[PDB]
Amino acid sequence: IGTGFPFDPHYVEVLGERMHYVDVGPRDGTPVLFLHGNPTSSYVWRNIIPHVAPTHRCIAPDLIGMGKSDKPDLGYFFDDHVRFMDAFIEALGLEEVVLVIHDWGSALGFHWAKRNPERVKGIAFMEFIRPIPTWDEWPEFARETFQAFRTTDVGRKLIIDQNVFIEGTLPCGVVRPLTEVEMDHYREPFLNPVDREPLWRFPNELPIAGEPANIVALVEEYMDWLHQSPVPKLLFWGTPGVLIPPAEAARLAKSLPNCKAVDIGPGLNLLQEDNPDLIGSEIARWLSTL
Ligand SMILES: CCCCCCOCCOCCOCCN[C@H](O)c1ccc(NNN)cc1
Ligand SMILES: [Cl-]
Repeated sequence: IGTGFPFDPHYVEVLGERMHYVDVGPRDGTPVLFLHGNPTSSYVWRNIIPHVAPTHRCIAPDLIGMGKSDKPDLGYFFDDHVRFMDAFIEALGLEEVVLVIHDWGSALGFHWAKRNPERVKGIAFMEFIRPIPTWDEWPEFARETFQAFRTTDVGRKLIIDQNVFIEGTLPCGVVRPLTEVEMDHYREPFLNPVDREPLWRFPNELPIAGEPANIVALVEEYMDWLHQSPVPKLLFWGTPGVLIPPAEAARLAKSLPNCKAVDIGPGLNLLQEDNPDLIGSEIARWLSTL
């Protein structure tokens, strides 16, 4: 599994900040837009993009405050990322897109797709943001840690000061051991603790047990839209997973229209880091059908 990030940096101005993105493949055709989440960056797509770049344009932005993108003075709420990603999409002049989305990026993709259904030709997703109406539906092994994360004293102490989300939560979202090179690639944007605000605000935006209300409403909305959308869907899942356990993935695969489902084997949250070969191969093959 590759550790290197061999991509020339691209930068675009958006709402006064500079956003970094990978842009490879042919200039023409329908672009494939890769959206990462917390606590990663476009580095999480480094081994999947090369299966798609031979025949399709690949665009992979770094969310604002993450990756190589600018890090302004923000609360980094979900709405901030919504604004910035909308402006990024409109600044690259994209009309029709195929979405490949993960974690909070999925929330960004889905919420974009619901508002622009005519502009989405396909969605490939995995370990995505779904409503969790009670804490019982959250994974037991992450319950205590993510409840502690959702406070302004202990949560900020763990995530902001001690970098627990990068040094602990991130490698526990991967079955196989991450190497020190990959760990350094994930550490790079957050070496300065004051730059760790998104790492803390993201788990505090998670829609668990009705809080926060706005995110619960929004995520419920795009799930309702997805359940009746004819958009072609490609769902990846792993064992035991984090945000999507196998039983939920099977339920969704049976209920979602035009949905191909793929079990990647052992996997937690960062499915890209456990089985990139299968994910990239399946995405290339599935794109061949849009
Ligand atoms: C917004 C997107 C969602 C982000 C979710 C992040 O995912 C992590 C969630 O789990 C964290 C709580 O885990 C506690 C128990 N974990 C086991 O101790 C453990 C230990 C080591 C390994 N791997 N070693 N290579 C795997 C598991
Ligand atoms: Cl999170």
